[PDB]
Amino acid sequence: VLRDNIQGITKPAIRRLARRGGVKRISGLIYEETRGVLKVFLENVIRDAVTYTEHAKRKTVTAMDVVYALKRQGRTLYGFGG
Amino acid sequence: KTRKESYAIYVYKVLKQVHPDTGISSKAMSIMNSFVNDVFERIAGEASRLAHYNKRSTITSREIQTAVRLLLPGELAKHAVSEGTKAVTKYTSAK
Amino acid sequence: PHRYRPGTVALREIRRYQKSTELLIRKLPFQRLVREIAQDFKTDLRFQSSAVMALQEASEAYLVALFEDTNLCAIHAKRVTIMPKDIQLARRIRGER
Amino acid sequence: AKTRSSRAGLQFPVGRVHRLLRKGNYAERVGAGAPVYLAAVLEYLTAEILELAGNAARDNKKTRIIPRHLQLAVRNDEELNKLLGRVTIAQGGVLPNIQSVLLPKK
DNA sequence: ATCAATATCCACCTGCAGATACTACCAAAAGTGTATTTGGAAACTGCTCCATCAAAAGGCATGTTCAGCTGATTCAGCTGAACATGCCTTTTGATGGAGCAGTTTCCAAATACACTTTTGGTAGTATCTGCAGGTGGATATTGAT
Repeated sequence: VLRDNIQGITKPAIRRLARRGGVKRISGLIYEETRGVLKVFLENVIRDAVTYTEHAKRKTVTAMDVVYALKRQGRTLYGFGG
Repeated sequence: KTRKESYAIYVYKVLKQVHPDTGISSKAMSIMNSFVNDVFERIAGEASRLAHYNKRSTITSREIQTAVRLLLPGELAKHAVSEGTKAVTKYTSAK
Repeated sequence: PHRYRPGTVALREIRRYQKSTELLIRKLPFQRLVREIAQDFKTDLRFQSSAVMALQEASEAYLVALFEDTNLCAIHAKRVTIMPKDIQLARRIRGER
Repeated sequence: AKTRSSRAGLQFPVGRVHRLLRKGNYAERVGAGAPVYLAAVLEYLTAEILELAGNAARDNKKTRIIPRHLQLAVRNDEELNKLLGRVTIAQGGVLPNIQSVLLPKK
């Protein structure tokens, strides 16, 4: 029963996210749009974090790699160091 | 009667290289000068941070290179990286 | 035989999830996706557990806020149903497009 | 006595760039290759923009690059647009762009 | 309206995950003292360019008219919410090993430093040139009919 990883981001899970965002009613096409948006979000951030990993000569992406990538994308995160 | 540096003559040199019969207005030059300063500050800054993050006191062409990859989009990064590598490689063999 | 009307449970859920702070995507599937995306930038990577966690926290905060904007965009057009064109508008105005 | 610019094969002043890195308080030390690499990236970028802007000037039957030409060059190029996504070029105006539903008839 | 299903509220119970208190320790700040460097306020003044003002040059304010857009109304049909459960994916925890991180090492490359050369900026005076804004005069575009 092979399944694409992005589809692992399921309808109910996207439904829950919308709910926290105060959304009452959701169009069937929203689930695919959301996955695309998440993909671009993660590409942009992971790209930069990996770039930090490579610079340090590591094979492990660290929380700090991620925290620094988030800071420069203007999405500062508190709770994981720095 | 204090001296005020700019990248003007260098911008003009490069301009003649690419469009030998084209000039530049002083306002356009002012904008070119601002752009160069701006990108300089953005790359040096990333380099600065990167160095701090790795507990290093030295900014080397390696720091600049990561800064370039962090700052520039896709294809501009790729090409800036070649041009910078090329210049340093050439520079190393030239003394 | 008992049946709640459309929107009744949806409200009940908005209240529920606005009260809590747990992550709403299952950890494992999110982790696979992260690794898949990263594989295109560098092969044979390992991830600190907290690194994945950081990414999930950031990704879920992002999407939650995007849904709020999206919801305003639906309501601006006098609807109560969110559509991709609402997500699209929100991203264009945010300057992500 | 050959300039460090000519040594690296560059128009942009490597000396000047080395100096600005020191005065700029970016780290304790500046490596010798840093201003070389940086000056080249700087030179590359300005060649990219003057190329495109020169074209806009020609397209406009003009011989002198003005700020409108820099704007057209930057906004018409996906990557320069994103790189200067939060920058304003004075006297650049905007790209001609009218939304569909605004046009007459059907 | 009544009525019954089911969600929600609260008081009380408790095991343990996560908070905290305590001791012995050491490397490493943080502080104290003395010898040395310099950054910048102040005091003076050349001189750029800002506020100010008078005449000239063109955009703004206003009222009338109606085209067509917005918002209300109604309606049918499409499309997403609600629903119940065993399949199947995720979570939990137990266990080898990869690699991050701590440590010592030693030299390529860093800073410092002092005469020596080069050059980018400006400043005073000169001649050049791209194109803005004026013109007339041939080619659309638009809206009445």
